[PDB]
Amino acid sequence: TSILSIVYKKDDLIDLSRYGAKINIGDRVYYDSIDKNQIKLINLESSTIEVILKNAIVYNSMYENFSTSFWIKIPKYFSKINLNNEYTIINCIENNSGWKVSLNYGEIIWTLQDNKQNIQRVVFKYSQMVNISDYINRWIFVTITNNRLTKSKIYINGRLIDQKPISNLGNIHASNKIMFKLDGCRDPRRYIMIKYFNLFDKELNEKEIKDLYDSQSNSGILKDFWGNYLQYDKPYYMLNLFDPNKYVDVNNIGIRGYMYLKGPRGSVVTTNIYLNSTLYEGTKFIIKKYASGNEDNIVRNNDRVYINVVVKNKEYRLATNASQAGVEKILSALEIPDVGNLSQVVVMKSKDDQGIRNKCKMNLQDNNGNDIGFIGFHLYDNIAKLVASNWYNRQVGKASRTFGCSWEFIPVDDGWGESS
Amino acid sequence: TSILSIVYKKDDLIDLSRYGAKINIGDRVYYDSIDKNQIKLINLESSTIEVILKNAIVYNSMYENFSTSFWIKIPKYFSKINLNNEYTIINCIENNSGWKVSLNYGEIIWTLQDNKQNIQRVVFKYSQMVNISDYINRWIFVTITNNRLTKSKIYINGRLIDQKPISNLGNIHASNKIMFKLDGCRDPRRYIMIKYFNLFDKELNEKEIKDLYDSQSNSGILKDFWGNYLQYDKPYYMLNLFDPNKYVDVNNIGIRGYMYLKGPRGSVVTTNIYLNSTLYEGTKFIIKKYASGNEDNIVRNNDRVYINVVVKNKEYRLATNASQAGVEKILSALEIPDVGNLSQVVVMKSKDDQGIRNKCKMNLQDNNGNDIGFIGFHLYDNIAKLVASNWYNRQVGKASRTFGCSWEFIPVDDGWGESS
Amino acid sequence: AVDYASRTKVFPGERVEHVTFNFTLENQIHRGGQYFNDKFIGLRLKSVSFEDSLFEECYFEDVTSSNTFFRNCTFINTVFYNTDLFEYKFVNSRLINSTFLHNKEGCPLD
Amino acid sequence: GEAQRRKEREELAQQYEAILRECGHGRFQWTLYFVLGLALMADGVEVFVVGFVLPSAEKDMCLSDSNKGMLGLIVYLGMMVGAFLWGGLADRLGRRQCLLISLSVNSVFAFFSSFVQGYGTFLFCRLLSGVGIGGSIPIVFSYFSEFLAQEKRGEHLSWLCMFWMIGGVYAAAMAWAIIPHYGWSFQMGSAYQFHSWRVFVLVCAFPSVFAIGALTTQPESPRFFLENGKHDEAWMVLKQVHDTNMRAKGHPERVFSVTHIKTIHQEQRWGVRALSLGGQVWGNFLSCFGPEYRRITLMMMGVWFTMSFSYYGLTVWFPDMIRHLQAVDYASRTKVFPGERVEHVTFNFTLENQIHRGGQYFNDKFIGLRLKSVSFEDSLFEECYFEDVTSSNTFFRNCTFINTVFYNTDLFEYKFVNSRLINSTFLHNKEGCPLDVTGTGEGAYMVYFVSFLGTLAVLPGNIVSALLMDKIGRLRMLAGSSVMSCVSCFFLSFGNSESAMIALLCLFGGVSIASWNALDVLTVELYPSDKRTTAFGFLNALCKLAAVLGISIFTSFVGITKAAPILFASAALALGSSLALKLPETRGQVLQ
Ligand SMILES: *[C@@H]1O[C@H](CO[C@@H]2O[C@@H](C)[C@@H](O)[C@@H](O)[C@@H]2O)[C@@H](O[C@@H]2O[C@H](CO)[C@@H](O)[C@H](O)[C@H]2NC(C)=O)[C@H](O)[C@H]1NC(C)=O
Ligand SMILES: *[C@@H]1O[C@H](CO[C@@H]2O[C@@H](C)[C@@H](O)[C@@H](O)[C@@H]2O)[C@@H](O[C@@H]2O[C@H](CO)[C@@H](O)[C@H](O)[C@H]2NC(C)=O)[C@H](O)[C@H]1NC(C)=O
Ligand SMILES: *[C@@H]1O[C@H](CO)[C@@H](O)[C@H](O)[C@H]1NC(C)=O
Ligand SMILES: *[C@@H]1O[C@H](CO)[C@@H](O)[C@H](O)[C@H]1NC(C)=O
Ligand SMILES: *[C@@H]1O[C@H](CO)[C@@H](O)[C@H](O)[C@H]1NC(C)=O
Ligand SMILES: *[C@@H]1O[C@H](CO)[C@@H](O)[C@H](O)[C@H]1NC(C)=O
Ligand SMILES: CC[C@@H](C(N)=O)N1CCCC1=O
Repeated sequence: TSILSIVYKKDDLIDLSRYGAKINIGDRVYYDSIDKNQIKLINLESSTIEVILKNAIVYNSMYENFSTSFWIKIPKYFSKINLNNEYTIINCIENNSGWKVSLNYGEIIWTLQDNKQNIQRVVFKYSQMVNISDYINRWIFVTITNNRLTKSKIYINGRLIDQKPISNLGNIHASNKIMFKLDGCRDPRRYIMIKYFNLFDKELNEKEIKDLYDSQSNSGILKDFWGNYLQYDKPYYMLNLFDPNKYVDVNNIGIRGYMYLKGPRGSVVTTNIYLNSTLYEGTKFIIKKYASGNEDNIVRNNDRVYINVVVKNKEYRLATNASQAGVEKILSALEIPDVGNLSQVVVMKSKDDQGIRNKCKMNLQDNNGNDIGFIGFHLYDNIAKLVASNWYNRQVGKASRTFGCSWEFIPVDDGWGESS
Repeated sequence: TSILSIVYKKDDLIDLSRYGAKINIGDRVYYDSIDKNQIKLINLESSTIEVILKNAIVYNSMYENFSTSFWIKIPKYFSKINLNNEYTIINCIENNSGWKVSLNYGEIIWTLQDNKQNIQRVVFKYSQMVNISDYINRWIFVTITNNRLTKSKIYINGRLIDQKPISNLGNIHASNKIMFKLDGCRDPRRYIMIKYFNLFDKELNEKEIKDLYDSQSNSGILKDFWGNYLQYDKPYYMLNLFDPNKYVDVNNIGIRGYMYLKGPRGSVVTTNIYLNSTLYEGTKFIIKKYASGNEDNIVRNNDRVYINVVVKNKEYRLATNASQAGVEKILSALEIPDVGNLSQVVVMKSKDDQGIRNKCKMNLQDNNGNDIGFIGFHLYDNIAKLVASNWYNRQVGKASRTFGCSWEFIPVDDGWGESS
Repeated sequence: AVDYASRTKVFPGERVEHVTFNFTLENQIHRGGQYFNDKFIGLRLKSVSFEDSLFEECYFEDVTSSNTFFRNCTFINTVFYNTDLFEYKFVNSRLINSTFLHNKEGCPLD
Repeated sequence: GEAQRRKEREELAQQYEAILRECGHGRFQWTLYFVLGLALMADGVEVFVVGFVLPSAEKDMCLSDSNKGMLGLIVYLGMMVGAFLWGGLADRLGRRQCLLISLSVNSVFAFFSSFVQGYGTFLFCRLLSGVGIGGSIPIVFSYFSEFLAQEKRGEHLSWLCMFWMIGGVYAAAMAWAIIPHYGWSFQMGSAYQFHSWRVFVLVCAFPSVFAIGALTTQPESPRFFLENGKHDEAWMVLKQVHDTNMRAKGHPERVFSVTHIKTIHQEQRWGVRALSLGGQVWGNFLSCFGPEYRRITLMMMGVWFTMSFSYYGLTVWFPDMIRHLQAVDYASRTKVFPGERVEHVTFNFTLENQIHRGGQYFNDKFIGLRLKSVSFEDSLFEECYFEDVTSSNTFFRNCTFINTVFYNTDLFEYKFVNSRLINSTFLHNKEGCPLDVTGTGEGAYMVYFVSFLGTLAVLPGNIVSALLMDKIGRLRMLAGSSVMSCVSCFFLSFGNSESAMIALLCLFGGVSIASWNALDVLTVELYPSDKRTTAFGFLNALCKLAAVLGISIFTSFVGITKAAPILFASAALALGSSLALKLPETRGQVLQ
């Protein structure tokens, strides 16, 4: 049912649909090493992707409803030169008629132009002053639907944000070729990332778009804060979703020392451009593969690994005493050889029992395969210590709201631009 | 016996000799307000003095001996640009033949050139590294004699400096016109002062040269450190000639406070250029007229004046208690209404009884016209206080070498360039 | 109070570059300064005001200030580590790419 | 003729030994021991004074290089002259007379040196004090030896070397207790100043006058009277010794049984007397190099020179290398500031151990700042203003000054190395020396402490030697202690920190003292009473000359390498031990 589906292949980009759209790329188009299927577009002229469809699938009707889906990653806007700088990322307008998606400061805009110059705009606005954002430098699943009789709707991660009637619009023409390029950007260091572009010749409903989001979310693969693939042997800062104003810290080395949530986080500010919180605070949590037989560095679901903690640029190991008081027992970082038989195995969990994707969680287990439980935090004498217990699993069995069993991995990224 | 004598008159320069040489003066040639007879020449093209003699007095012989004399004042050389920059100040050559006076860094040069281009040079060299100099920025009486049979000699302030044989030289031609301008100086801020230019058709002996020096010295008028006229209502720093490394200072105000000689003086240094001593150290002496009926500000010989002393920008008065122990009694600076009947009248002496010019001295006298004596300095328990005693007068009567009764008056000068 | 204002010193046009600092200042106004790549570690500022100044790639550490303000000041790529320079001490100022880390505890107002 | 003289000398020696045995050991010997110990404590004190006062005397007297070294080395030249002079004179004038004269010279010139303000005058006074104290050790040993019987001579003589270390600890203690009080500025005359080191000099001069006061109450050596044909008073001195000993014992009733003593038969005016004195003094000196004593004298020369060279070289080497280690550690901690622009800023600050390279200062004013070991390099000062600036070990190298003013500063022209000043003014310059002088604070304290340790290191070995001097023998103990001294010299490689060198210095000092004691005893017993003091004084002068040579050589080698000092010291000590092993044995004999 898809007309265009740009999917990576052996050092090229092909179309999954049975239409054979011509695809040509520039010499300055970059690709991620681990996740090649995502494409980086930089502010230049040669950084261009042209895709030519067939004349039998060119949008030239008036009652024809259509939709499309993609994943987009927009870095943070750093200076005032990005204000009021509406620039186009994807253009399908010829002779002043077509559909076009474009980006402004904290804005993603879908524009429809008919043969009668009429403009209809659907706008998704995300703030840049928030402490922790779900959109700034993070992958966003953006789709639009366009029903020529009722409305045009924007979906971000499968949820309604905005809708605008398009009944007044007449006949809308479309270009034979589709453009992937930053057009009209005055910022010379501005780039975006895009992947999984799909086009459909009808208005999609909530159920189909949610199914698409789940299918392309790669629920069986771990994800970090930015939405990329989780990897071994890479330092990650820690974030607790239910306590996002504190970071993991250590006090003493060994069992006698405890890892706790220290606060508050700092801020990064540029005087009416952004007032975000610092994500590069705390101690780094490296992941070391233990029993995963996969050759690649990507971390998958149900993997059994070990966790190292970087303290004064020295790698220690996660461990806890299995036999002590209570189930809410204290975790610690100790020297790598001196663990002995202390519990170190952690199972990575991304998707639940029913298969619904959720944020990454770590399950501490012993050598005997007995579940210590999900790693969380609990308050001892006003101090939030890292505790692994089966209480979170008890709430999961009871379908209750767990408190403290979700984590986010923040690696250093160039789209955030915070000094370390 | 004089062929040319450039002297000042009513807003012009004339010749005292009966030859009427034509004089042309440029538009940038200046004059001193008090001593207009001294002429300032700066480093420009319009700052020029032309003197055209008669054809009956142009030097064109070979057996003819001749002399020249003038007073010159050369400011300090401040930087390395002035090094190795021999520049002509007085030019009388034509077709590469004649006599020329020039100045180099710490050098006054007299050059003779015949029709065969044979060059003879007589040089007076003064150092710029001395603590106190008699030549830097001070008026110098230069005389040059040229006897074609034996030698050519230079005289600085009436004493011989150098003599170079000129018997090998042949016929010397001279220009009909004589130059006065700085020719060939790379320094744009370099000037000279000149006064009392005279030319003689014979070689002058020592007796005539000393007579000329004494006549042109104006022995009946007091002179300051730079050689100019001494004036009332002008602040002067004070220097003892016998003890030149200490400056006049005061400790307390009133009779209980004594003026003394504090030391040592500092230094003013430009590396490899000059290492002089500071002249703007100490307490300034202002002179106020009491009985002098002269309308002009110029201090003359035998004048009876009062001496204010500038401490912390406040003018006190010289006085001493006539009735106390010993002859060598301490002088002091006191509030101007407090003086009462203390000995405050002072008589300014420049020349001695016979009329021989010597340095400035002060004779403290009472209201009854009794000579307290010459103001000098004497040491009490290693502190040199100013004492007015008749011991100096006793040595003068005995023709003995007086110690410390001669002073020098140093006002701020632009050719010295020392920061205050 | 009025006498305190009378004894206030004023320092115009002050350039400092690549210098490390500890100092205690009281009752001064520094106007039109220009600081580049300076490290300010452990400084006490009482009634000190910086006006029309420019800090670029500077570094502040262990800064404590009472009645100190940065009015008409511009900060570029600067880092405030372990300081109590809260947001009410920057009056009509412009911070660019500036980071606040490990802020000291204090009341929201003066 | 020679046979008759030898027989007479042997008979005199045997009868003198018999008389001494009859008199016995007792209170008189210990009283003389304490008096001569005061005399030797004066010598022990004298060697530390200039070394302790140099850090203050350099500032108080404007001492440059080649003046600190000569001041440090002048005491040894003084003792080299004095030992020979007084040793030659004592065999013709008496031991006690020449000891009194030498100690009086030492006391007078040490008192004078405490009030001298100049450097040449201080050099002269200290050289004359060294001349006075040079003749202490030879005369003291050759004078105490003539009151001891052959039964216990090595131990009773070796107990006399305790006082040298006692004087060392006294000097160290008073240096600790006097010098650090820099505040004391007693003023007697405006042009002169008296600091604490002059008080230290006076207190160090005190033990010499104490020694003179003690020595005034003792009798002359009877042997000197007997050799010079003077009979009656030698008999009275022996009678006094016997009477004092027996009264102390508790038997004040027995009678001196000696009645007649064998005596050596004797066979413009001021000029004649001086010529004659030079005559037979030269005669004694040459007869020291006679057919009967020519091998022994050469062995003495070799042993004395070698041990003196090694000991004094290492003793002056250890503190120098401690200072070098401290200096290298100081230079390790130096801060460097490359590139620094400061404009229109007023300043007061204190800077220590810093290097500011390539700065640019325009229209700054530097009011009242202190600079310890601060170097400004490749800097540019323009229209600056310095006021109330004090600087120790501060230099301006490759700097450029334009239109700057130096008001009330001590920035003298030697602090501007390869610098260029343009239109710059110096006004009201502070009083100071024309060159650089170093100030020492608590660093002196440790110095004193280190010195104390060295003297304490001497304490054990002395006792051991003093307990075994007669039991094992002179030659064996001399060679044995020289061997451990050479081994300690080899072990110098295993030390590169201050604590390690303190330990090494203590070990070497504790090891060599037995060798020195044995050498003193052997020198005493190897000569007859008529050239004992002459030979001992000549050998002590040789020791002082070797001390000068070793001090110069070993101080020239500090901070270069640690193989030259080890090699030199070990070679010299091995040569000395080899030469000492081929000496005659004098453990049991009559003093002759
Ligand atoms: C603000 O910073 C961003 C990010 O740069 C990081 O953060 C800075 C505070 C500083 O620590 C930098 O060293 C960090 O790399 C700047 O945007 C980037 O600037 C660099 C230049 O160093 C350039 O190479 C990148 O391409 C830029 N990236 C983007 C997405 O623009 C930004 O320029 C800074 N703003 C100002 C006004 O300086
Ligand atoms: C060195 O100084 C002289 C004298 O200037 C004075 O001394 C200086 C130290 C500084 O305090 C000045 O402000 C003083 O006026 C300079 O020579 C004069 O320079 C001035 C310019 O300021 C000029 O107007 C005069 O004509 C100059 N006079 C002469 C006789 O040349 C000199 O330039 C200074 N040297 C350098 C390298 O700057
Ligand atoms: C200056 O600041 C540093 C760093 O905070 C500190 O160690 C030092 O003690 C301070 N100096 C003074 C005099 O307070
Ligand atoms: C200070 O403020 C004025 C206006 O209030 C502005 O023109 C000026 O640029 C500011 N100073 C600086 C250094 O920007
Ligand atoms: C700094 O220098 C000034 C002027 O010399 C002086 O008054 C002040 O006491 C100094 N401050 C310190 C802390 O030394
Ligand atoms: C330092 O000296 C070198 C030569 O010794 C010279 O080239 C350099 O210019 C000097 N430094 C400065 C800042 O001028
Ligand atoms: C009085 C002892 C003296 C000596 N003559 O042996 N000593 C011992 C160490 C250095 C020195 O001169």
